[PDB]
Amino acid sequence: GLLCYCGKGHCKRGERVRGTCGIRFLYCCPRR
Repeated sequence: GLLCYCGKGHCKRGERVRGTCGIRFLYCCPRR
């Protein structure tokens, strides 16, 4: 989608990582 959210373990294709925001959670901002 087009909304940032904390990815578990790692973000998936389409999402851009922007740091971390939780235990084993990283900031993911998808553009699709």
